[PDB]
Amino acid sequence: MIINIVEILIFLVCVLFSVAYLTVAERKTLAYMQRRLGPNFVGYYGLLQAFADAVKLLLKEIVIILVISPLITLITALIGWVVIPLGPGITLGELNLGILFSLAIGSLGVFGSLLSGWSSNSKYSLLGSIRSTAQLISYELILTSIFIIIIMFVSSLNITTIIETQRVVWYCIPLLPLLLIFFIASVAETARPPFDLTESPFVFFFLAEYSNIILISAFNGYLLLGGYLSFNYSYLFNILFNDYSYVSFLFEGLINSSAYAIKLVFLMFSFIWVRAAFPRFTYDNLINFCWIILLPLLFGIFLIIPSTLYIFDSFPTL
Amino acid sequence: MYLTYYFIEITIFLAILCTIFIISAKNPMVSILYMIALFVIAAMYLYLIGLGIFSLLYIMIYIGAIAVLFLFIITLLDINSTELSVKSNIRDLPLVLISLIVLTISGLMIYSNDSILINKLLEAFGNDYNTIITQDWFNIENTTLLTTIGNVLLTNNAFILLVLAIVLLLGIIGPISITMKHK
Amino acid sequence: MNSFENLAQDVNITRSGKTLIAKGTGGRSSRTGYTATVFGANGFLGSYLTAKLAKHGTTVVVPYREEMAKRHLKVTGDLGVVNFLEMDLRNLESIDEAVRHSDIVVNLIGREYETKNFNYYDVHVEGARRIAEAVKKHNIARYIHVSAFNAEIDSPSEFNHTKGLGEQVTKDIVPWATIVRPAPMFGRNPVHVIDVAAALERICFDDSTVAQTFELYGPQKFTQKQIIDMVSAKTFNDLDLTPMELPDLMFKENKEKTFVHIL
Amino acid sequence: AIIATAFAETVKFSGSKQELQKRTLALYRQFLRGAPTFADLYEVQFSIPTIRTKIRQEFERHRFVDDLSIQNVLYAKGHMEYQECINFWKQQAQFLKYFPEEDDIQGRHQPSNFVDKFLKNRA
Amino acid sequence: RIRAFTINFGVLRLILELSGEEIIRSDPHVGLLHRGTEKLIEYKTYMQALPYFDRLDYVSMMTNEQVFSL
Amino acid sequence: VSSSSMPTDFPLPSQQLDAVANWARQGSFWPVTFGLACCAVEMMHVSAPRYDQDRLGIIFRAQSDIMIVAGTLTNKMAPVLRQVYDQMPEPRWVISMGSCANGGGYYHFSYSVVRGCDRIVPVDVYVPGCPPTSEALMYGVFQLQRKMRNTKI
Amino acid sequence: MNTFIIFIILIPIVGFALLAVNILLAVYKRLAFNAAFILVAILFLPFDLEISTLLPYVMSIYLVSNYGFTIVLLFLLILIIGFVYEINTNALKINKHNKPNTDSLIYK
Amino acid sequence: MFIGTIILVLSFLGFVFNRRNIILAFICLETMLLGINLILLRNSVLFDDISGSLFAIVIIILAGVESAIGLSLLVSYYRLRGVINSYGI
Ligand SMILES: CCCCCCCCCCCCCCCCCC(=O)OC[C@H](COP(=O)(O)OCCN)OC(=O)CCCCCCCCCCCCCCCCC
Ligand SMILES: NC(=O)C1=CN([C@@H]2O[C@H](COP(=O)(O)OP(=O)(O)OC[C@H]3O[C@@H](n4cnc5c(N)ncnc54)[C@H](OP(=O)(O)O)[C@@H]3O)[C@@H](O)[C@H]2O)C=CC1
Ligand code: SF4
Repeated sequence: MIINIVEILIFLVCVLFSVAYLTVAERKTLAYMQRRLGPNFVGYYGLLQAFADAVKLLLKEIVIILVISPLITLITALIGWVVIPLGPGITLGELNLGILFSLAIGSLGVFGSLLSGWSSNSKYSLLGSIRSTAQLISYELILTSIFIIIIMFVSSLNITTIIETQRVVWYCIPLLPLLLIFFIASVAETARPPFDLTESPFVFFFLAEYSNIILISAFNGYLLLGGYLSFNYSYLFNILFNDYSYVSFLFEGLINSSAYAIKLVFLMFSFIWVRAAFPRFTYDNLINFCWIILLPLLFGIFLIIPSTLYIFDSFPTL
Repeated sequence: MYLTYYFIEITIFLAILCTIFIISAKNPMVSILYMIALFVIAAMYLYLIGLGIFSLLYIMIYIGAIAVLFLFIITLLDINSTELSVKSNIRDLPLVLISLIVLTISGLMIYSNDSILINKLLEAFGNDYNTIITQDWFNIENTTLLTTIGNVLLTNNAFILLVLAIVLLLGIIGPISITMKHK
Repeated sequence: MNSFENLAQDVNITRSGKTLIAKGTGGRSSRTGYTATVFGANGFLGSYLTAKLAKHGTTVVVPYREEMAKRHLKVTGDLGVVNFLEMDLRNLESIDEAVRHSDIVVNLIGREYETKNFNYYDVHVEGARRIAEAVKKHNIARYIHVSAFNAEIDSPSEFNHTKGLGEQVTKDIVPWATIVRPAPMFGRNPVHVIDVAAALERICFDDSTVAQTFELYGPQKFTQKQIIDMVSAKTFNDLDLTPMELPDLMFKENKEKTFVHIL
Repeated sequence: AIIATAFAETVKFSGSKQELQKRTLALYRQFLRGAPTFADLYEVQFSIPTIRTKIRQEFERHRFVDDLSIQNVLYAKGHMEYQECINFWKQQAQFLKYFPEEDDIQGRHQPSNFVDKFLKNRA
Repeated sequence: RIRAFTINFGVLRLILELSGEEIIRSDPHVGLLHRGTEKLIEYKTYMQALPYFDRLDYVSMMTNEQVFSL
Repeated sequence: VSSSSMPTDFPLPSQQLDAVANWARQGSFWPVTFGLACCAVEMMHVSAPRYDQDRLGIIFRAQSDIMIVAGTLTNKMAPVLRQVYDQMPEPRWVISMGSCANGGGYYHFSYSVVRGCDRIVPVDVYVPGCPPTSEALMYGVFQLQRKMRNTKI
Repeated sequence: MNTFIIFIILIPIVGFALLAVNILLAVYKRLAFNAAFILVAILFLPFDLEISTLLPYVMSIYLVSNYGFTIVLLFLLILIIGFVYEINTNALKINKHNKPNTDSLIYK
Repeated sequence: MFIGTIILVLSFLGFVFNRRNIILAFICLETMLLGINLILLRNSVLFDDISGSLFAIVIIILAGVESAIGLSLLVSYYRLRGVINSYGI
């Protein structure tokens, strides 16, 4: 009732804020990469940039379908925020099949790229929308296949089960090549420019772009890196607190969300950092990179993992 | 609280409506857009019945791949299409009004085992009786549905997964058998 | 080279006595010598009006109310031809200032709805009384007041009533003013708007149009149902013009087998 | 540049008058056949017969040219104009260079006699 | 028959005829920045004809100045 | 009615919902630049790290309501310039950078040149100079922003 | 009324609100393709769909010990030969005519 | 069994009674397979077994590979022709 509407209020309002401060963070850090001031400031007054240009963006011209694809792109980008946990067992909705949901919504996210090319059509513009679609699905493959080879060690579709399994060691440090290829497949889902031929109502694509940026950052953070995990912290508490109290649960939820947010913030900074340094791809190079060279390595990593679980006892129990 | 009762019959009515909007549409893309609406009404029904896992598999592959496939085809191809005019499609009406009756009633006949041919039909509708759900404490680990599918595809029906490999093999060979023009 | 299809001659005298000599050939860079003040040139008829008027080099004085509606009037004339100075109907001194050096002066100040600031009485008879009292004060030749069709002095409509009132007041205070009454107007019976502006420029400059009321109505008479089905005194013949017809204006298997498709 | 553009031909100079007459003949056929394209392409106000009677009266202008090589340059210039017009290279304000008398009547006092020329000293 | 579609790819117009992705022929327009600087210097002395050369090829202007002053 | 109660005097406008969108138009200003000759690089020297104008928010890197004509407008391009000026949103402005873009300039007596874009587009501020320094261009933009705010459309 | 379902009811309202403020504040008013473009999506489906044949094994990997292993290995090893079919046949590569064929100049 | 039978019968009559394009045939064929699934999965639930769900997870795959095959068949049909006809193949 009131108990949960205040809860979803706090979460929606925090995620809606953080996606808007990313649009400022990208301008600032790319300014200082190239030795410019960029935007004047970043504070509480700092939203009034991203607010002000988000207002003025609704003042240009456009030239029933045109209504629907920005809408479904933004709501597909926004519903995937429940299923990330922010701390142990803290989800906005708890479901045992969270990866199946996360995966189905990475599948739903492709439709706005199709239906955007129909509006104000030309022959060549329609072909360009086809190319953006096909690269989006092509890297969605390797996205899904590595989700499998992560949950081979878990053998559970629950997400807090993954992170509590991850307590002994993160999955990023055995499977470090997997981190590398996920980071590039993660800037492949999105149109980040090493991977951006096919770019080089608009407010919804603009918002949902950065929402997908920070949401695939979340999808990295829980399954490859430690989700909310930083260290053990069993010993520090026995000196600070005497007993469980609302101050103690506050302090632990605080440090867990800090450990999650530092993963998400470093990864998010690395997206903007890989934006600046590199030129973009020919589309033939993009498809060739996805299929001919990276995905045979993906079948190879897929065969070498269960065999390694086979050589020892080491099958994971549900 | 009994607002929350008719939820199945609602989605049945919505599926009727949604297929009426499949077969009566102007553009060829409007029909597939109501088709992905039909897949998601179906996935709501599949969650509703007690199968949470399937609904998300239907989202993954049916508004997943094959949707994108059909949207894609309708983009990069031109297809002439006429409208649902009365002068070209009212001639089909007295056959449709027979075949609706006959195919629906006969599709509701075979769930019964009597031999009267009127007691066969009247067992399809004469079911307003509430099944009683007991708790048995015999199950110890959360073998949900997907675990049992992975146990039956892999041990009891390993050959069906292994013939299935040949079918997906053929789905890779076929489009390269056709659409390449080697040399 | 461009010629004065505007003028009848090269040396012209106005009524008040000033001598005006056209310089050079007609064209953008030349000067016809006339100074014209067009009230309401931000509007829909005045735009075409001082398009034609500043085309040859009459120094057009444009009184403006808003600074942004006037900007596209800068490109219709040469250096020093079109001149902007702000005015309000309320402030006497700006009307006084705008007609100091004009040879001819027209108003098309006409508003079809009441504002919180001006009713029908305020913009049609009383503003015209104001500016035409200034025209009488400075003894400007050739004043022209464009009015509405169906301008009756006493009518159920207040718009048409006050158009008739404005006609009567401007005829009362100035005897030499000319009042022209056009039809409905369709720029892009009704009359095309370039035809109304062509008729008005031919009113502007010659003699023997003085103190003459003009009816400017097109060739053939219509009903509103006929118009929507198509979408789905002295006349023009005084000034040697033929208005354009509204209907003409109204618009204003085997090969595929031998092409290649999959490359 | 190896390949030419679409409707181009190698400019080549005939030694006889009859071959030139055949070439200008085929050329008028090309203009007259492409005349329905120009009304769609350059978005003109008016009718296709006015385009066709203009193409006719622009070949009326050079009907009585005697010298062979002046007919030759005149053919080459006409083919260049066809080349520009049939594509989208000319725009709709340079296509309407060809029709200045049609679009608008400039006003009164087109002078005819010496008096009307002389009142504004030959304009 | 190969059917190629045409597109309107500083100031520069450039026609591309495309059969899918491949360019089969290309045709650069030019002239939208032709301002007649070759004819104007015939009416100006050499001391006055000197700035017409940093007008053209403006990025490396002293070399274009130098070729005329050589 | 029969008579009037209107004043015979009122102060001049110089003598004297929507708002947040105009506050947005002030603090962000995205000119679709028509850099076509010499002055286009001086415009890119605003986008260079020295004379950024990153701070108020002009970014020249590229459907907004201002364009900037900068360089000599030839005979061939005057329809192209007007066609680009036509497909802009209605509360629109234009500033004319350089001396070749207002009153012809260095090439004023050439045959294939438009003697300033006053023959084509209605321009509101002129930034004179043949290569007018990024100093002068930015100062023209500040003058134009004052004009835009005093409009309050 | 749990806390999962207000969210996926409340987001279409957020999208409708951000859309209605846009309708309130805005201004209004076949070419041939290559076989590689069609083939990427047509062939994407049998590689997306073995993944969901792989999804029931990864949940139940403990139960099918030593035996469902070999069944999955053989399943994948039957899929790899169709993969090596398409990468032996250069299926996704798009080609053009930029080579002059490098024929030596022959005289007389 | 109502929702499955209704999708099957109405999708079937949407297949049978078109004359306007070729893609409505494909998508009505796909919704027939959906309609068979909607009956099978509820018989899995009401009988308490996975084996109808076994046939479900197999026929998902066969509907997939069916679409892949048949749309390559259409691109065969379109390569040689120019434009897919309105009346049909
Ligand atoms: C253990 C036994 C085996 C030992 C070997 C190790 C194997 C395990 C490692 C697996 C990880 C693989 C990572 C991805 C492989 C990339 C392949 C590649 O880089 O080259 C191939 C490809 C060009 O193909 P080709 O025609 O062969 O080009 C020849 C040019 N040398 O190149 C390309 O097309 C594009 C190249 C750039 C790819 C995109 C770059 C994205 C930028 C992100 C860089 C990382 C950023 C990290 C940020 C945080 C860092 C703190
Ligand atoms: N169908 C038609 O169009 C008909 C129109 N007419 C008359 O012809 C004339 C021009 O026609 P039309 O184009 O339609 O009219 P307009 O659209 O041009 O009327 C608006 C012009 O008149 C100005 N105006 C109105 N009231 C005032 C006021 N208090 N103070 C200052 N300016 C004022 C407006 O100022 P601002 O620029 O600030 O808005 C604007 O310049 C009008 O007088 C009209 O009555 C005659 C018959 C039919
Ligand atoms: S204004 Fe001056 S610097 Fe700029 S383009 Fe023209 S001549 Fe070159």
